Amino acid sequence: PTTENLYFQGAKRSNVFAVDSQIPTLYMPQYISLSGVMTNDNQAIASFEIRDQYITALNHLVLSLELPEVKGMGRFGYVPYVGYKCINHVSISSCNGVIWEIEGEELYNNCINNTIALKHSGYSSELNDISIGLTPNDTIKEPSTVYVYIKTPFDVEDTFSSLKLSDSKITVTVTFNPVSDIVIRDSSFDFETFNKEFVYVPELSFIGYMVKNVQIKPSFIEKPRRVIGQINQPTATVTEVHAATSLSVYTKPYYGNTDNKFISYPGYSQDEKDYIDAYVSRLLDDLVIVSDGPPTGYPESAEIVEVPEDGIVSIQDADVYVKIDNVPDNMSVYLHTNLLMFGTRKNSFIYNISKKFSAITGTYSDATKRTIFAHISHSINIIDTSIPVSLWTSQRNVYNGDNRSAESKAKDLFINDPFIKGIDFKNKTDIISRLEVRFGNDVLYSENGPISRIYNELLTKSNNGTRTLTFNFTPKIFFRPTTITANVSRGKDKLSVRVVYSTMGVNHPIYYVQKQLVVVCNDLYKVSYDQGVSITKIM
Amino acid sequence: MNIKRSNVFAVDSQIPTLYMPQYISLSGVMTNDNQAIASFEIRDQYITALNHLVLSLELPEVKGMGRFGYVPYVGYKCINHVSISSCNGVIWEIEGEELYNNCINNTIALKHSGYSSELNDISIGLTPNDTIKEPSTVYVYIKTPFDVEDTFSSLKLSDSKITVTVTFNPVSDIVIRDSSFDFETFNKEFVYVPELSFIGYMVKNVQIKPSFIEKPRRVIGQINQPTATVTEVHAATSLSVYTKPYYGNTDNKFISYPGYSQDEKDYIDAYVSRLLDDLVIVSDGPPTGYPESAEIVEVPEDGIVSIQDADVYVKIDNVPDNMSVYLHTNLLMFGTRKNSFIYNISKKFSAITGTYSDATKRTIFAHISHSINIIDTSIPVSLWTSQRNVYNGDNRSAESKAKDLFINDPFIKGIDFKNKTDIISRLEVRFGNDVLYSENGPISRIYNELLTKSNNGTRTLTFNFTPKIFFRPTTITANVSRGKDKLSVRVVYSTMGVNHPIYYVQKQLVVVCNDLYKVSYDQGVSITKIM
Amino acid sequence: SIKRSNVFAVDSQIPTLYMPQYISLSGVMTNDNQAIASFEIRDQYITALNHLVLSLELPEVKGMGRFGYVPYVGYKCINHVSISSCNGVIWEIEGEELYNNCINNTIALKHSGYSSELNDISIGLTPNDTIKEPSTVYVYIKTPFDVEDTFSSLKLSDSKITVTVTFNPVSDIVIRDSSFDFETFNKEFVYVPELSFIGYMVKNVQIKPSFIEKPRRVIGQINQPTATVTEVHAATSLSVYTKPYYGNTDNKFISYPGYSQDEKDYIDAYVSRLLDDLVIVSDGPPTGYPESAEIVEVPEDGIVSIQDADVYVKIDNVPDNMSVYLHTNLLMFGTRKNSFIYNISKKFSAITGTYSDATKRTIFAHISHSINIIDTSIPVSLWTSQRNVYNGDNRSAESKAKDLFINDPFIKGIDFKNKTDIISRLEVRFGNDVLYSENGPISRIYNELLTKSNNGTRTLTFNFTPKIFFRPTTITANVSRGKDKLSVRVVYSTMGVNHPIYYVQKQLVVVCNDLYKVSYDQGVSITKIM
Ligand SMILES: CO[C@H]1/C=C/O[C@@]2(C)Oc3c(C)c(O)c4c(O)c(cc(O)c4c3[C@H]2O)NC(=O)/C(C)=C\C=C\[C@H](C)[C@H](O)[C@@H](C)[C@@H](O)[C@@H](C)[C@H](OC(C)=O)[C@@H]1C
Repeated sequence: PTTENLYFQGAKRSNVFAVDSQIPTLYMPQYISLSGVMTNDNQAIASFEIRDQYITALNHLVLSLELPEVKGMGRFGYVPYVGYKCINHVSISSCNGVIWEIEGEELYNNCINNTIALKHSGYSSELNDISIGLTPNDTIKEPSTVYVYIKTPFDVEDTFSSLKLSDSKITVTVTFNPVSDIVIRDSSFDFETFNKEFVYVPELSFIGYMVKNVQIKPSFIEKPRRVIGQINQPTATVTEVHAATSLSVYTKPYYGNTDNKFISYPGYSQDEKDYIDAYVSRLLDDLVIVSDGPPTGYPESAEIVEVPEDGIVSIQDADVYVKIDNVPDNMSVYLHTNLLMFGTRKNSFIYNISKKFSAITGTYSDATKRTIFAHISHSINIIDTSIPVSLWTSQRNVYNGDNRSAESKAKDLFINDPFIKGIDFKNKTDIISRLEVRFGNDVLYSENGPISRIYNELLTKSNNGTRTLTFNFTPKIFFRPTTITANVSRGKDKLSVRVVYSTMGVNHPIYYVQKQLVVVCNDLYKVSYDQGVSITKIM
Repeated sequence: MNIKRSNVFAVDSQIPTLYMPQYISLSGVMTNDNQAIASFEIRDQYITALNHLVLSLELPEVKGMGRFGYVPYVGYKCINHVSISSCNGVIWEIEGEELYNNCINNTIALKHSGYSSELNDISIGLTPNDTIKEPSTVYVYIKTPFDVEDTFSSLKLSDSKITVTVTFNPVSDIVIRDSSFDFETFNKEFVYVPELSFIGYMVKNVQIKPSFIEKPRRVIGQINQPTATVTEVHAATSLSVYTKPYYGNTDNKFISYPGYSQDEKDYIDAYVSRLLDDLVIVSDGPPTGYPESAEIVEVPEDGIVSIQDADVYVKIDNVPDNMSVYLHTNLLMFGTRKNSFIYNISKKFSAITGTYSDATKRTIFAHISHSINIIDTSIPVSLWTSQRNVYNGDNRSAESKAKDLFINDPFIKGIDFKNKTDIISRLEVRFGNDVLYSENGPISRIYNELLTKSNNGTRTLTFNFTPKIFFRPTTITANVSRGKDKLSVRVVYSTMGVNHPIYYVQKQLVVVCNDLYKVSYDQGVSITKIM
Repeated sequence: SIKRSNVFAVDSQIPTLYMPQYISLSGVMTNDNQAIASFEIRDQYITALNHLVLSLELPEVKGMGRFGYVPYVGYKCINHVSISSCNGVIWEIEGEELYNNCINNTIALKHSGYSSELNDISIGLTPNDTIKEPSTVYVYIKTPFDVEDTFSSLKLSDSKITVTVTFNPVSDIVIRDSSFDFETFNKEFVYVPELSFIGYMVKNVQIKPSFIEKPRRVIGQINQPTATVTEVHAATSLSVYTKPYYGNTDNKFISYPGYSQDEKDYIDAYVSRLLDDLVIVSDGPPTGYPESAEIVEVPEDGIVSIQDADVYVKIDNVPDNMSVYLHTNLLMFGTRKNSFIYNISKKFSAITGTYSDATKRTIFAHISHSINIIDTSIPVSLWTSQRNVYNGDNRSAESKAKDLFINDPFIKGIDFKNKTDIISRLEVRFGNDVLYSENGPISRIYNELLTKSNNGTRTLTFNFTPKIFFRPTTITANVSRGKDKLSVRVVYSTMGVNHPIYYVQKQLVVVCNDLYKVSYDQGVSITKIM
């Protein structure tokens, strides 16, 4: 009935129950906020000068942005993580030059695993859903403040890693992307006026440290260097590589051959399913039509077929089951059999979006004169939602391409997000089949599968990683970083990247998305404090 | 395959202090303002050190009629105060809200405390013998400074009796219920059944050293007063400032509650759903059962009903020929003066679509286009029918009013259930007469959230960026001669107009200060304030 | 005046000179005819290694029938992993323990195969139709060498390291209906593995002795509430959990949610599978159901009474020539004719919907029910078992044909989510002495908090000392006093004989982590030439 209740029935040394509480350097932290100086030398540049006899060291840079009230007519929304997308380049410099600098996309890539930093930058239904303005005085977006955590190497080990000011003046320079990049809008929205009236209103905050009798020592800093290859060039080279801690490789789409218009956008909801659902919903109004006689308002190239008694409409080998309840006696159910279609020859394989549907059910509403769709069985993927509208009507297409109504075409959105990777909005599709990295003429690393991305994701505990070669497994700040080292005499002083892209059919519109290869190299530098703060490249 | 150096591929495996851990569970002693207090005495010649306190709570079976559910994270909400003391006095103590604030970034601890559809959805009892809630056990992780560096930070018992005292909040605070639920009986029959668990360490030849502890001190400002002061500040590691609503001027009743689903959208959807039954009515002639002050207008053929400048589009399918569609144009209305601004909830709707069901004699709503916000869902029912209001205010059916819920959660912040609305426009902190810190925007909250990796932080000034346990914490230090020995906080509140019911939600300013103490083990365990 | 430690600067220590490399190797396949992959690691430049990742090429699946992979397919493929040298095994693990060790690692679980593409149950309509496209999954083989990166890495002291992976039969990793030609799939399926690791080329490595925790598993007898781990001398931890045993069944279940794995998803998938047979809109009494079925016409008030249980059924747009019917005994179980009856139809209180004239189907709107996770976890075999006095399964032949074979090897408890805690009391003895006892799972709570996991097990941790840098703290044996074994005794929760889940057989699982010393033997040896 009862049981024995006894404790620990299984029982030069280092003390694990006590430690000597070390007295630290005497200091005082302070959250300091500064207004900048705006310049259009006509790209927007904000400059922040930090010069104080009491600020001995600093870290944890946060940039505030006052987003204005948006008024007028049309559809408008901000890209997710708007604050990060605003950033083109961040530079930290002293009297001796640049101490540390980064491209906007690399800063974003460095913070992509930090949920809190991403939320602060602007990720909400209020900002990211596509809002509509009905009158010229209607408020589309209310004023808002976003916060961008400018992650720097000075944050790694808090005070130990902090940037020390050796009686030197520090300047933080932020270069901004055009407002076109951070905004999703329809043609109805007056962007011309918005672009003229929009001003970047920034404020820089940092944690400053007032230190008594600071004992400065030399340190090491990893400075990222980005190299972008030519359009559709599967190579890129990083020259003068002497001491690198890591190398990252990824693809970016190039939409210069398009008007940057897309059929749909999910808004705040960013899952793969949300992108697909938003796209399906945009097509359904033109796909299944309840009309009195053949539907009007569609191009002559459109092939709208009346749905038979059994509900099955055949588009070649593809069968589409369409069944709508409460259809008026004077009306019939019609299926648009070629809503979007692409073909390079008149008798080639045809990519038809209408063939990607297998079952469509719903109920017609007499009160609203609309079909309310219940269940949709389809094979629409993330690539479909990522096809620019221009690619459906490119010269390579022998067909009209876009057989949608003028109403649907007017609802198309301009998406100019500067940090898109791969060939889709989610970077789901891996389009690199093979990766080869050369240090000089010698093959340093090669792979036929994304094992370097698997390791990057595993080691960094992230789900949005890249093909990365890490040379440094040594703890940061407390140790001098381990690096791949050059041999100038043998010609091993450069990193050459070569990729082999995955293949596709010529009759798929996404085949024509132009790609650029991006190579990121982290070079090791020495931080010295002789005559103010200065950095020296390790060679 | 394709200079003095520190070894990074090998280490000398140090032999640690000889010890044995044990998970120890203890029943307490219950005491009763008649507030429930549980006392747990820890003393054993073999328990040398302890940490990782976990309090278990046996939630009973809930039977009877009416609507009932538990607040999310029920276990944390149960806690009013936790005290850890020896023969020499309090070693460490915390207010229930501060413990919860300290664990808010720990998903596992929050889940263990009681966060499930079984506990947090509002269940209904149909008969006096019907089970509303099944019995359940919740676990509250009592985070203490002794957990930071595991064995290194652990509380050492120097042959002294350690007492863990847990003060409980009244059961009213942890429960969400309607008027039909017999709370009077539940409150009389409810007993807190706690059990304290901890990781005990039997240590052979322990070498105790002096240490430091940060003890939180809380100051609550006078109701609606935008100032609070913390006296005798000599060595503080941090200072936190936040606002709480005070519902003493109300019956603590709210129209809706989302249950287990806790997103901002879930709160809004639950509210919209509760209003829709009285908002759009399919009736044979003018609808009955509504107050005289109700302005229920028949929807015209174009579907548009105008409430001043606001147009509401109403379209219901399958409406019987003998019936018509009606719109309640003043479901909830507020104004301090007649022929002036009106806060009308019916005006917060732009489009309502649905289909009438002949089988259930109800409208099944399809799509709703509205501007209902989190503040609307956070308005107590009492503020709609208050004396300040020139209107009747609550023009809902008796059926809807009967579905209202009592919400007494003790850890609500700001003026809404999600703490979404920032009501602090300016914060000023003074150390003596000198301005230590001032801000407009909540940059101190942004830093708190970044540095503590939490999405629900507070306006916090951190003075200590030194690693804990291994170093003596960095503090803001007093100057008694210069009068710099107190922290004075002044806030400037942003306001929603006087014709907004939420203006009448009273505010409490909360100031939390972490004072540094020395921990010595000379004749028992004792703490000394650093001065 | 006071001596202060510098918190604004540090002396950047120069580390051991090394170079890392991601190395991938193909194995050697062997064939109880269980698949075994062997990977030999021997190099003059590879000094140390860690972070083992196994790749698996999943083939294209063609044909007819319903087919899907279990969530985290890659981990479920693994029966056993062994890392050995010329001196024997260095470290080894059972597949379930590897999975249990990685269950708190979201990234590793995602890489192993967790997607709608893999885990939703796909349907093949023609013998040439593609059910699943080819895919590659990655299994992170977590080892003690990963804890402190380079410091913890496996040092291969001029020896040949062999990584041996034993695979589970493909039946375990696949969910399929009767229509799916499993016989052919099983014959044609081949495990195609590749091992990757992070290798380190180290200049002048200074190897030191270390410690390793090796997991050991003991599975108790079917339905026995006891298990014993013998020869326990230095253990760092002990875990206790339960596994169901489905040997007495055909491993068939009514429903499966696919990729969506929440408790609600399992319940919703089950409710959806039953609704077509539960509420029927028919012209006269419904046909195609067994004679034992009691399908009652729904009255004007909408209330149908099944003993004390009232079911409210209201369907809109029902044709005038048709009526609404309720299957009052869809699934029923009882051991004695006049005793308790477990009836799934009684677990419903309200069903609303609208009949579709276009598709000749009822589209259900709102369902008020008390269906739980246990209901979704009942094998179909128990409803039609010999113990049952009733027919049991009164569903249509259409519904019965949609049943799925689920053979996942890592199921714990008595339900798919391991939600039901069937252990009322736990007692652990070290020899004759009670080492630990608990009623509620406070040891699971501590495991979940300390390891930051939401799917922990009742675990007793003896080591709170930092790993690698310190020799682990252990529970130590006393052979003379008989304290050299860990005996686990549980008190199982009591369930009703008229409840089908009562007949799900249970096995008690006990995991022990034994401490081992890792040494590097160097010496001169002579051999006579022969
Ligand atoms: C489990 O790891 C332990 C290994 C012990 O083994 C030993 C034998 O090997 C190391 C290794 C490989 C290191 O590089 C250490 C290092 O960086 C130190 C301090 C140590 O003690 C280190 C130790 C040894 O003691 N640095 C410093 O002197 C400076 C300039 C700053 C320190 C700041 C704070 C105090 C820490 O950051 C602290 C929050 C915590 O991280 C450590 C104290 C940690 O202890 C614990 C319990 O976590 C160590 C690293």
